[PDB]
Amino acid sequence: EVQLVETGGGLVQPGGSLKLSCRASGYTFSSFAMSWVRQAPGKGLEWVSLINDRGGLTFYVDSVKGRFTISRDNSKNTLSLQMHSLRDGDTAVYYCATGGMSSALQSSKYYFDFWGQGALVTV
Amino acid sequence: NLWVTVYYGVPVWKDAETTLFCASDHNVWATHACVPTDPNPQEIHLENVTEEFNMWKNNMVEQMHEDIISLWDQSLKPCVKLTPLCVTLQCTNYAPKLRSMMRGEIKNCSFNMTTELRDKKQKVYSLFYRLDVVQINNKEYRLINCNTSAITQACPKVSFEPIPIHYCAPAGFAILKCKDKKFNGTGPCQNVSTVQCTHGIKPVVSTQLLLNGSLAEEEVIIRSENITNNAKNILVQLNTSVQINCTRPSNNTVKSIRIGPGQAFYYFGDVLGHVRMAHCNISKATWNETLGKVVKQLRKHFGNNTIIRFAQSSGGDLEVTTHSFNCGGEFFYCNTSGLFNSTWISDSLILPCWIKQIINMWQRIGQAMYAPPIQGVIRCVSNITGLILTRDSTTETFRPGGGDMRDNWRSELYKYKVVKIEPLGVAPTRCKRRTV
Amino acid sequence: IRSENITNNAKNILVQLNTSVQINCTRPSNNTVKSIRIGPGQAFYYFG
Amino acid sequence: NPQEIHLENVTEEFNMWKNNMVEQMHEDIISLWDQSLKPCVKLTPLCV
Amino acid sequence: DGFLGAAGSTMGAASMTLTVQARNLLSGIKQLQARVLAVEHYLRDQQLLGIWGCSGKLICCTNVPWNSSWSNRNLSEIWDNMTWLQWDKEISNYTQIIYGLLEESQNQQEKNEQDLLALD
Amino acid sequence: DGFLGAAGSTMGAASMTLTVQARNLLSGIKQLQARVLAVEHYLRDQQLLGIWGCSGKLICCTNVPWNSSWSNRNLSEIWDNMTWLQWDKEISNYTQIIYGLLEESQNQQEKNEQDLLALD
Amino acid sequence: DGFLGAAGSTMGAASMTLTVQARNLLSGIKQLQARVLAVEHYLRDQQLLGIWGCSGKLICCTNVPWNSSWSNRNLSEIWDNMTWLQWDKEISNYTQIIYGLLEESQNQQEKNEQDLLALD
Ligand SMILES: *[C@@H]1O[C@H](CO)[C@@H](O[C@@H]2O[C@H](CO)[C@@H](O[C@@H]3O[C@H](CO)[C@@H](O)[C@H](O[C@H]4O[C@H](CO)[C@@H](O)[C@H](O)[C@@H]4O)[C@@H]3O)[C@H](O)[C@H]2NC(C)=O)[C@H](O)[C@H]1NC(C)=O
Ligand SMILES: *[C@@H]1O[C@H](CO)[C@@H](O[C@@H]2O[C@H](CO)[C@@H](O)[C@H](O)[C@H]2NC(C)=O)[C@H](O)[C@H]1NC(C)=O
Ligand SMILES: *[C@@H]1O[C@H](CO)[C@@H](O)[C@H](O)[C@H]1NC(C)=O
Ligand SMILES: *[C@@H]1O[C@H](CO)[C@@H](O)[C@H](O)[C@H]1NC(C)=O
Ligand SMILES: *[C@@H]1O[C@H](CO)[C@@H](O)[C@H](O)[C@H]1NC(C)=O
Ligand SMILES: *[C@@H]1O[C@H](CO)[C@@H](O)[C@H](O)[C@H]1NC(C)=O
Ligand SMILES: *[C@@H]1O[C@H](CO)[C@@H](O)[C@H](O)[C@H]1NC(C)=O
Ligand SMILES: *[C@@H]1O[C@H](CO)[C@@H](O)[C@H](O)[C@H]1NC(C)=O
Ligand SMILES: *[C@@H]1O[C@H](CO)[C@@H](O)[C@H](O)[C@H]1NC(C)=O
Ligand SMILES: *[C@@H]1O[C@H](CO)[C@@H](O)[C@H](O)[C@H]1NC(C)=O
Ligand SMILES: *[C@@H]1O[C@H](CO)[C@@H](O)[C@H](O)[C@H]1NC(C)=O
Ligand SMILES: *[C@@H]1O[C@H](CO)[C@@H](O)[C@H](O)[C@H]1NC(C)=O
Ligand SMILES: *[C@@H]1O[C@H](CO)[C@@H](O)[C@H](O)[C@H]1NC(C)=O
Ligand SMILES: *[C@@H]1O[C@H](CO)[C@@H](O)[C@H](O)[C@H]1NC(C)=O
Ligand SMILES: *[C@@H]1O[C@H](CO)[C@@H](O)[C@H](O)[C@H]1NC(C)=O
Ligand SMILES: *[C@@H]1O[C@H](CO)[C@@H](O)[C@H](O)[C@H]1NC(C)=O
Ligand SMILES: *[C@@H]1O[C@H](CO)[C@@H](O)[C@H](O)[C@H]1NC(C)=O
Ligand SMILES: *[C@@H]1O[C@H](CO)[C@@H](O)[C@H](O)[C@H]1NC(C)=O
Ligand SMILES: *[C@@H]1O[C@H](CO)[C@@H](O)[C@H](O)[C@H]1NC(C)=O
Ligand SMILES: *[C@@H]1O[C@H](CO)[C@@H](O)[C@H](O)[C@H]1NC(C)=O
Ligand SMILES: *[C@@H]1O[C@H](CO)[C@@H](O)[C@H](O)[C@H]1NC(C)=O
Ligand SMILES: *[C@@H]1O[C@H](CO)[C@@H](O)[C@H](O)[C@H]1NC(C)=O
Ligand SMILES: *[C@@H]1O[C@H](CO)[C@@H](O)[C@H](O)[C@H]1NC(C)=O
Ligand SMILES: *[C@@H]1O[C@H](CO)[C@@H](O)[C@H](O)[C@H]1NC(C)=O
Ligand SMILES: *[C@@H]1O[C@H](CO)[C@@H](O)[C@H](O)[C@H]1NC(C)=O
Ligand SMILES: *[C@@H]1O[C@H](CO)[C@@H](O)[C@H](O)[C@H]1NC(C)=O
Ligand SMILES: *[C@@H]1O[C@H](CO)[C@@H](O)[C@H](O)[C@H]1NC(C)=O
Ligand SMILES: *[C@@H]1O[C@H](CO)[C@@H](O)[C@H](O)[C@H]1NC(C)=O
Ligand SMILES: *[C@@H]1O[C@H](CO)[C@@H](O)[C@H](O)[C@H]1NC(C)=O
Ligand SMILES: *[C@@H]1O[C@H](CO)[C@@H](O)[C@H](O)[C@H]1NC(C)=O
Repeated sequence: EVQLVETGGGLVQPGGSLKLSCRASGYTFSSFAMSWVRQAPGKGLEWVSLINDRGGLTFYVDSVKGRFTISRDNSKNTLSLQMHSLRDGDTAVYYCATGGMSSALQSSKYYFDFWGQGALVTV
Repeated sequence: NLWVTVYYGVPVWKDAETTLFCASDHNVWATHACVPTDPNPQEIHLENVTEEFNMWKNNMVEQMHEDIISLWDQSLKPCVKLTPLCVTLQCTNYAPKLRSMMRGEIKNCSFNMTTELRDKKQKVYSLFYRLDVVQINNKEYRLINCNTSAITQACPKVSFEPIPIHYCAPAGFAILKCKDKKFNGTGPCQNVSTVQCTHGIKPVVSTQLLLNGSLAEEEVIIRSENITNNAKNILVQLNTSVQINCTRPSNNTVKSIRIGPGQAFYYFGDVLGHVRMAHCNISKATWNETLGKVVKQLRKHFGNNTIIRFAQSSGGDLEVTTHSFNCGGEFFYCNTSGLFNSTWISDSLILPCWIKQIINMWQRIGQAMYAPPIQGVIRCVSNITGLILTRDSTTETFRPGGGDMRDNWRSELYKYKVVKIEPLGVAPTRCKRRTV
Repeated sequence: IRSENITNNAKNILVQLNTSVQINCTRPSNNTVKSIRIGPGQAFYYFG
Repeated sequence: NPQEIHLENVTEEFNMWKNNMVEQMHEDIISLWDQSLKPCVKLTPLCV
Repeated sequence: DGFLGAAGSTMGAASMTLTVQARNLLSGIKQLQARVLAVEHYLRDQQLLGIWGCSGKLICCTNVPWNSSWSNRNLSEIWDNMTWLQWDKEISNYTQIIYGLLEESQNQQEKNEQDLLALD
Repeated sequence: DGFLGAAGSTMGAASMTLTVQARNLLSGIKQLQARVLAVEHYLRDQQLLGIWGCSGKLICCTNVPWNSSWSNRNLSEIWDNMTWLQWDKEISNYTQIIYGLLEESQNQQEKNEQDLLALD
Repeated sequence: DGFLGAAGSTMGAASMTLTVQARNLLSGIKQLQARVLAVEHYLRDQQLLGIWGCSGKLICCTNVPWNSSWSNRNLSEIWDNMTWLQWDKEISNYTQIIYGLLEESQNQQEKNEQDLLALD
């Protein structure tokens, strides 16, 4: 019913850039906050970035604050993460997920409600 | 978990009674201190809103009533007070020969009146209608107003033709329009829309038959405060109009004299040609169909096995017994007995009319007005858009009734309600103010 | 006893009592009242 | 001691024939004249 | 939509039109009295927002907790399935209680801010 | 100088006298109507500043970018070589456009602040 | 207590009732003129608070130092042993001086804030 599919690039060299986009279906995209979470090949999960439902207010983990841009287009049902510099430590499977925030008039979340399949970004 | 959050600009309102503004596009109804209307007024449909209306408690009717009375008096105050006209008159019949129904209605009266100079007098001959002249006991007569109050002459330059008046809310208030087809005057409306101002309403003054009004959207609508209570009037809004044609087919001459410095009296002079009776022509077939529709709608409230009978109004003052209207500056009083004379069990009609010059409007005592005569032949063609009925057993009897002017204005204002905006409110929100 | 100026004889003295004194006035005549009209809408009332 | 503030480097366009102050002064004079002379004596019995 | 267009909309959607109604709040002796009273009403509402510590804001969060006795509906139920007219009727009896609490909250905040500022 | 003394001065210099004109904005039936209308005008301007998120400020910076089509003059040219009367004439045709943008900007800011406050 | 109940209380205690008097400040031609003048007075006070940079506050701290010539009483003496009526009489002659300084202070603050905001 609810689906999220990540599409993006493959192998990037240090100092370059790569845009990763998550396409959503099966739910009202504009009604939920979206976030990106990554998993290094040999580690667990870590949070990368969070964007609210409107898209005007964003938050990042400090390690990517000057490198990654998160944006969304609620008419295209598309979430995009544009990454710069892309250091060797950034190799990971990146996932888009629904949840992580709620816009004051909605019940609290503070959890990631729905996950996509993920895409592997290799530096 | 949740905190109180304050919102300002909330689309919430409450019933309210406030002062309204005019809007408009010398006429007696033309107010100088009345703002021009909006050439493109706004109407905002309110989706999923079911506002409850009650036309019998609508404060806009009293406001319109007061505005009409005040405007009338302001317009007719700076004219001529005919205090030296309340004198003894010597009168004979205008036409002894005439054997027509208009026999003895017009009298040829002689009186001294006054002149510009205090020290002089003149002899004035003028014609008066029987309805304005009461016998004292060539016979001596006095004007009917001499036993009630002094009479003020309307300025001949002032026209009485109705001008539509638009009512507009002051800032902070809004007017809700029902727009619900077949709305009977009370209860919820499902098609409510918000407007800044009402449409134009013509201040047409009439009784029993409502002229030049609005028509029902689909079928005749019968509205009453209480159908069971026989003391209430029934307002019937027609879905089709009935055309009514009144004529005053006498080429009446108008003469004038001065009565003091800066004051002059206008009076009815010679009648040229034959003396004829004023009257209205109403098509018989159209009236019969309209009345049948009214009967069907009444049956919906009284039963399918009842009898509905129309009858003439009971005795009383002419101003309330018969139909009354302003036609071309003349005040016509008719009869209607040929319109409400029928028992309903499951080519033209002619109504006689009399013209009266001594006018006592709005059911006030001691506010007599003298209407000047209008020169020539007067014809008016009007639309009958609604009726006033009262109810008197297998057979129900209905009579024109009427006479309370607020009933006519209510018949136009029933679709509007005035509400006050209360923009401030609170609600739970998951939002805490930053602490100190 | 209240006054703007006790010394100045041109000022009035207002004396507020602590107890009231009851005063009873009567007009013991069964006077008739008659009226006439004096003009349209005007009437004069007089002692009969 | 009314104030007057000179406006340097200001060139305002004037037109005395469209100055609404003349009509306002006119109406004020007419109204004052009538208010002042209204409560006096109407010589209606002099027109003899 | 325009003035009151959101009247039949849910509480959430109507919060995006707060400026429209606000603009339409301000927009012969009896008519002058009516204008004066409209001005006094407007100022009373502005003074009340001032006292609560909101001033020139259309959406103002506060430090007063929700009692839960005033209304026990879910947050999503109130914001997604009700109009403002229904809500105003639902909590009419508690309006003055809420207003009193808001005034007290701001008074404490002002004193705490003053004392915080007093620290060298 | 006093009231309107800076009217012929450059836009920059006149910004230091904003309080003087402000004080002079607020300072028989027709006269009463005139006073009532002056009050309504003043309140309309204050309400408009409130909606934009400025409230009690004489100089208020915003988040609306300059379009460059409204005026393409240099920043120093506008502030050093023009008076406010000339500027008001120069951009009269764009006044309502600017006002509309300012209102929208504040509405988004208010929602973002509310959502920022909602974070635990 | 209610309206003016604190009038005979010390300056410190009366600061906790500032909202009560504020609410009672706003609460045939001559009567209409009186209402209009009451509105103008209220707005003049609100405009003056706006100019000083206080806006919707009942207690507002500023950057104007106390001259010591205006009053040389101890801080505890003023707040614990005097009423507001006595204080108002004590510094009546310096009211306009203080107001002038407050206006100037806010003007400098506004310019500094604007220039601080201008930094990229
Ligand atoms: C219901 O509405 C109808 C209109 O749809 C209305 O009928 C109109 O009545 C007016 C007034 O009686 C008529 O206007 C007159 O028309 C004649 C034509 O010969 C003119 O001569 C009249 O002029 C006189 O008045 C002028 C001042 O306005 C003078 O300057 C002039 O010298 C004359 O003295 C006047 O224009 C109008 O023509 C009719 N309309 C039609 C289509 O017949 C009817 O009266 C309304 N009913 C009610 C109860 O109000
Ligand atoms: C209107 O006309 C009717 C007649 O069509 C008048 O009614 C009659 O009045 C006379 C008295 O003049 C009665 O004796 C009759 O019994 C009444 N009815 C009928 C059917 O003739 C009516 O009075 C007229 N209206 C006015 C105000 O005179
Ligand atoms: C008019 O006044 C004269 C005075 O001599 C009187 O004889 C005459 O009868 C009066 N006319 C009428 C109609 O009463
Ligand atoms: C005179 O007026 C009275 C009312 O005051 C009325 O009852 C009476 O009938 C009037 N006279 C005539 C002749 O109609
Ligand atoms: C409301 O009125 C409009 C006409 O203005 C009509 O098109 C619409 O169908 C009406 N709605 C209802 C529910 O009657
Ligand atoms: C009378 O009704 C007809 C339709 O039958 C309409 O065209 C005409 O304008 C109406 N007249 C008035 C004055 O309402
Ligand atoms: C008026 O109502 C009758 C009821 O039978 C209907 O036949 C007629 O078409 C209606 N007229 C209009 C204009 O709606
Ligand atoms: C009008 O309609 C309402 C519908 O609720 C009904 O209760 C009321 O009695 C009706 N009134 C008349 C006069 O038909
Ligand atoms: C309507 O009138 C009848 C008259 O008997 C009365 O009994 C009834 O209570 C009235 N209804 C209302 C709602 O006033
Ligand atoms: C009335 O008489 C005048 C006399 O000049 C004449 O011009 C006019 O046409 C007449 N009108 C009628 C309707 O006979
Ligand atoms: C009234 O009667 C007198 C009698 O001499 C006559 O001269 C006069 O013309 C009559 N009035 C009219 C309008 O004809
Ligand atoms: C009223 O006059 C019109 C012409 O203006 C005519 O067509 C209509 O039939 C007349 N009505 C009657 C009842 O004669
Ligand atoms: C016309 O009136 C007669 C009574 O005189 C009535 O029987 C008939 O049904 C009426 N026609 C219509 C169409 O109402
Ligand atoms: C009259 O009969 C019709 C059926 O033809 C019915 O719908 C209607 O309600 C009846 N009216 C009354 C008052 O019983
Ligand atoms: C009413 O109808 C009757 C017949 O039932 C008839 O004799 C009478 O003339 C009609 N008109 C009036 C006014 O009664
Ligand atoms: C009222 O009492 C005061 C007390 O200070 C006194 O000075 C004044 O003279 C008294 N006036 C009268 C009229 O007794
Ligand atoms: C009171 O009146 C006396 C009259 O001689 C005068 O001398 C005295 O100055 C007055 N006092 C005041 C306070 O006016
Ligand atoms: C005055 O006279 C009237 C005459 O009807 C009488 O009823 C009344 O009681 C008398 N009053 C006194 C006080 O004598
Ligand atoms: C009215 O309610 C329906 C409920 O299905 C909703 O879809 C629609 O958007 C609402 N319209 C408004 C509030 O304008
Ligand atoms: C809720 O309101 C009641 C009074 O109705 C009060 O006693 C209770 O303490 C309130 N709850 C909270 C959490 O303040
Ligand atoms: C409100 O939330 C509770 C869980 O705390 C849930 O059981 C209930 O069904 C919810 N009600 C609505 C109307 O969402
Ligand atoms: C408010 O109190 C009255 C007391 O009679 C009660 O009837 C009403 O339902 C109450 N309303 C709410 C929203 O609690
Ligand atoms: C007027 O313009 C001249 C230009 O040289 C300038 O020096 C002067 O200061 C200006 N004065 C004003 C704006 O008061
Ligand atoms: C400048 O204004 C035009 C419309 O005149 C608009 O199309 C353009 O996008 C604007 N520029 C910016 C940067 O918004
Ligand atoms: C505006 O700045 C440009 C450089 O971007 C310069 O070429 C031009 O001459 C300047 N104009 C003025 C009036 O300062
Ligand atoms: C505003 O538009 C009008 C359109 O006729 C134009 O003449 C005028 O110069 C324009 N003003 C500006 C400042 O663009
Ligand atoms: C009045 O003054 C006394 C001084 O001892 C103090 O104790 C009391 O609280 C004061 N009451 C007030 C200010 O209401
Ligand atoms: C105190 O006021 C005097 C003027 O009365 C002034 O000269 C002095 O500088 C002021 N003190 C301070 C610290 O500003
Ligand atoms: C004020 O403080 C000084 C010390 O700086 C002290 O000597 C003096 O007594 C104090 N006065 C009061 C009234 O507290
Ligand atoms: C204010 O100045 C006047 C000058 O006459 C003086 O009498 C008064 O005592 C002064 N007040 C204060 C509080 O300094």
